[PDB]
Amino acid sequence: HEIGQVPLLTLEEEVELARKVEEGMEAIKKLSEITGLDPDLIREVVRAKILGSARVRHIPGLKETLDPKTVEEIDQKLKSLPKEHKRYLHIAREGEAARQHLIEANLRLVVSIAKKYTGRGLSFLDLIQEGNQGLIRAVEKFEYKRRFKFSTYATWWIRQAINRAIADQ
Amino acid sequence: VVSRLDGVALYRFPRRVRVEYVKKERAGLRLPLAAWVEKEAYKPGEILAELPEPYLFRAEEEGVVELKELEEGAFLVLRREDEPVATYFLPVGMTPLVVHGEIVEKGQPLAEAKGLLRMPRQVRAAQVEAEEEGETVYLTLFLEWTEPKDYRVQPHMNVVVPEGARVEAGDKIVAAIDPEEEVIAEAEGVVHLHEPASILVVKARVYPFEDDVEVSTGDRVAPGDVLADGGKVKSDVYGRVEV
DNA sequence: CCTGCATCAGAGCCCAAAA
DNA sequence: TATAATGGGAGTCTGATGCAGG
RNA sequence: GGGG
Ligand SMILES: Nc1nc2c(ncn2[C@@H]2O[C@H](COP(=O)(O)OP(=O)(O)OP(=O)(O)O)[C@@H](O)[C@H]2O)c(=O)[nH]1
Repeated sequence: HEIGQVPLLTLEEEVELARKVEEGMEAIKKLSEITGLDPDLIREVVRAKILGSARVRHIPGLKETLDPKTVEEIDQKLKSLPKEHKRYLHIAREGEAARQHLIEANLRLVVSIAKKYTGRGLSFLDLIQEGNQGLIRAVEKFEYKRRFKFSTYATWWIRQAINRAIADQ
Repeated sequence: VVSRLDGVALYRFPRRVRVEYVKKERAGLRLPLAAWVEKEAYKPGEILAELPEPYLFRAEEEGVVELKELEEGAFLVLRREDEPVATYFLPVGMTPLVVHGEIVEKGQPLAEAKGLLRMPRQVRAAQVEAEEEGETVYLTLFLEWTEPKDYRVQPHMNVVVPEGARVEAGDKIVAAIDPEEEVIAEAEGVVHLHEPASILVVKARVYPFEDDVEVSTGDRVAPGDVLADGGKVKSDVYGRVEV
């Protein structure tokens, strides 16, 4: 019932979200150069403001405990940028927002792949969650320029994730 | 399609981008004198002259005809070799008697003018200079008008320009996967968005900004929080920021 | 206020008990 | 790592107590 | 399934 509350994407909508995610990744790379920060640290800080205060925790690999003090300090250095530099902050924020929607709109794909993998020692929902893990991998690696529909690329990463799950757990 | 809620309507994916290009040109006309109403300028639609009987507007140069037809009204352009020798303006009520690429000689009728002739709806008259010779007046008209051109947007293309934007020569309107198929602005013009894929009705407030904006997208905001332009524009409703 | 009505937690001991 | 693929399959009888309902 |  919860997946059925996110409508499926139009070819246009699919390309639009995919486009914004790629541009945002490029924006974060550039924001690293300008600022002297870490591309991952910036990405987690950018991502923190989109999802909200709900999720705040230390992230394995990040140099800073990622508590409200550090995200305010670092966000204020990013919002203190000149107009031509600060345009990249707006890009990163919108990139993360579109990523969330892209993932959510493709959840039904994972179900249709996982249902075929039942009976191998993982419960249906365990297969869905591992399948969702691959979908996240697929959204980050997708290159929209190749003109392929998203469903084609995702399926490889989702199939890969379920099969690794069954073999490991 | 009928909307179910109050809010801001938003265009999703315009299939057709129409650019109205701005043209300012000096073109001539000759009319009787006992028939033209004297004004120093003409608003669109304004009556230029009224003829008792049909008058034949005649060529004042020899050349080949380049005919450019507007929605209503016409332009006629004579050139010998490729050098343009004349630019004539035919208002509404004046029917061209020549066809594109036709040879004409000095003195042959280009257009018939019958009754009341007025400015077309899309074209203006800024400065109007006149000369009087015999029983006719020759108007040197400084005309301004917009010529529409349509561009098609494909699913892999996104429009990078807002409704009503100002573009000079070279500006990008639509972007695409590969360098070809891009839409580059041919010359100065204004942009209009048409045929959207769907209309997204959002319950939201719109706060335009000229200078740099201090809140980035995703921030949450309460009435009174400063948005952009150093404190000039601020938020009314409780809500979520979209830049 | 009172009564249907469900959801839950009970239902003997010891021995072989041949999987 | 790239045609596209987008919402699942399946099983008695007793007494005590805390609950939405004429 | 079997013993008291
Ligand atoms: N609790 C219990 N007792 C059992 C069970 N099976 C056998 N018995 C014993 O079987 C005994 C039956 O003994 P009977 O031979 O019928 O004793 P009786 O009253 O003298 O009857 P008669 O010998 O015919 O005169 C009882 O003493 C039980 O303890 C059982 O499954 N459960």
